[PDB]
This record gives sequence, structure tokens and C-alpha cells, in this order.
Amino acid sequence: VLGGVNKHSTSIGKIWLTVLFIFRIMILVVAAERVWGDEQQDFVCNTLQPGCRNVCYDHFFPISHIRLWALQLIFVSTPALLVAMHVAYTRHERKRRRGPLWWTYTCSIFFRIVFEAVFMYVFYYMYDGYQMPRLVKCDAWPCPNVVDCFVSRPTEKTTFTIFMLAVSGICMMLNLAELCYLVIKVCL
Amino acid sequence: VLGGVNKHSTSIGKIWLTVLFIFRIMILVVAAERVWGDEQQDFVCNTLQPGCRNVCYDHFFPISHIRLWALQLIFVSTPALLVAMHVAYTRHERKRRRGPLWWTYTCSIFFRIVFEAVFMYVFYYMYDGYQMPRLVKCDAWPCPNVVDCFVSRPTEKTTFTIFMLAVSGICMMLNLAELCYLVIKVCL
Repeated sequence: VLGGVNKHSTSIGKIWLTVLFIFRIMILVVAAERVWGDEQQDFVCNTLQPGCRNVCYDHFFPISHIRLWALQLIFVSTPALLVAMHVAYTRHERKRRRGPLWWTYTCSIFFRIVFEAVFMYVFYYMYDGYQMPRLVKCDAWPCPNVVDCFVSRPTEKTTFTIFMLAVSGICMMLNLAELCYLVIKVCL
Repeated sequence: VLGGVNKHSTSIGKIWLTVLFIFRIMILVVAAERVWGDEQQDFVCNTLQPGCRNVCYDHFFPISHIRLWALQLIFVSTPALLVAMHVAYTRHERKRRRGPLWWTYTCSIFFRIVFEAVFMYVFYYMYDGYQMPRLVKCDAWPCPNVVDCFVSRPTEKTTFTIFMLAVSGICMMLNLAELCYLVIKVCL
């Protein structure tokens, strides 16, 4: 909350973006330890081959969904943290002894859009959609031929994937609107 | 032994065919209860699906090898048994009150060749050779995808298959030679 206020921030940055960020954190907290807790423990494969469970789970879930969202939240909140420290350092120096603050705030907004876009592209490149399947067919060594494996709670995981994707898309739109608001105001 | 002697039988029928028939029976006796005893019990499939062991074994071994050879021995010894009863019935009637005996003996030889050839063709139509595989890949319902299954004692079963096939082929040749001996003698 505190690390989201600047003298150049409009109502969108002060209120709507701050609420959405808290919204994403709250959803992640309630859906991490309980929904994705038994992702590998309850991954059931129809085989007698030792080691097939480990390789098939790792093949279809190279990075867990909750870990991807945790990384995204850390990345998109870094530019806001950098701006706050720069403000304090400048405020300390000014007392001791647009402008520079305008460029730092504008640059932070640009990096928030880039980090938001990159993480959703990685999601689509890696899981080709939002729908988690009930069944996966795995043929990696040492599994013989093709082995059927069954995912834990596919429907609940699909529902939360839609929530995070939708809010992330809304956050990118709000950041874009704020960037356009600052550019046109200084230009015209 | 007794049911293999007729007044029209040459040395081949009296000696060589009788020894070969005893040879096949002796081999079958020592190789039935011990080599094929655990054919299904030691049939191991790499799966957790219930019922996959039953359907895959039945798919690849519709009739056991030993049961096929037992049926063949019964069939090829039937014409010899029929001839012996006809001789006793004729001998009883003659006392009570070439020729007919020549045709009965000749017909029995012809049926022995036919039964021998039919059972060998059935073996090749059903198992496409004498080599028993170590591994069979089975995809019949309810087995998921393709399941690996492992045969019990494939090498020992292959060795006895060669023995029975070789002796059956020799028995067919000897029967053919005896048939030609009788035909040319009566013709010329």
C-alpha cells in the first residue's frame, strides 16, 4: 500500500492498482497450501515401473502454477519498491543540502507492463491454455510404451487459473491507461 | 504297439512308425506338467489394471502348445485303433460262419497324413513359427494403451517345439513313403 504512492500518481495508480494487487495476493494465499499442496503426492499413474511417477509429473508440470504466480508478483512489485527508495534518497539529499521523479515513475510503469506480459506469454507457451486436463499420457523413459496418469483436483485448479489470468489482464490494461494519461498530458 | 500291426504292413509301419509314436509320447510326458505348468501363473505384466493379465494371456496363447500336441496324438492314433477293431470283427465273423483289409489299411494311412498336415498348418497359422518370444505387447481391453507382458521359460519351450515339429515332419514323410510302396506294388 505504502509502496504505491507517488506525487505523479493519478487515481488509477493510487486506488485501483493497489486494490487489485492486494486482491491477487489474497487469492494466492488461500489457494496455495491447500489446492496445490498434494500436486505430486496425489499424482496417480497406472503402472508398476519405479520412477515413472517422478518423470511423468516433472514432464507435464515443469513449474508449478502457484510458483509462477509467486514469481510474477515479486517481479511486478519490484519497480514500485525501487521508486520508493529513490524518493527517500532524493528527499534525504534535498533536505541535507516533472524532473527526475517524473522519469522514474514513468519508467516503472513501463517495466510493470513488460513483466506482466512476459509471464502470461510464458504461461501460454508452457501450458497452452487455462484448462487443466484430467488425464495425461506420458512416454518418457523409463515408462514403458504410454502410461496413463491422473491429475489431482483439475477442476479447482482450472477455476483459480482463470481468476489469476483475468486479474493480470485487467492490471495490464490499467497500467497501459495510466501510461497514456501521463504521456498525452505532458505532450498536450 | 499292438494297435500298429496288420498283415499288409511293411517294415516301415511295423518298426519305424511305432518307435516314433512312442518317441513323441515319451517327450510329451516329461515336458508337459513341468515346462508348461506355470504358463499363466508366471505370466507377468507391467500394469496395475485388474484383469489385464487374463485377457493378454488368452490373446497370445488361445490354445496351449501341449494341448495342441495332445490333440494331434489322439487324432493320428484313431485310424490305427479303427483298423484293429475292424480286424477283430472280421476275424470273429470269419470263424463264426488284398480284399477288404487292404482298403481299410490304405485308407487309415491317408487319414494319418491328413491329420498330421492339418495340425502342423494350424500351428503356423496360430503361432507363425517355432520361436516363442520373451516379450509380448498387448492392447486388448481393459489394458490401457499397450502393456508389456513377459513369458515364462521361452527358451525351453522353443526347444521342445522344434523337437515335436521335426518328429511330426518325419512321421508324415514315413507315412507318405509307405503309401507309395503299397500303391506301386499293386499297380505294377
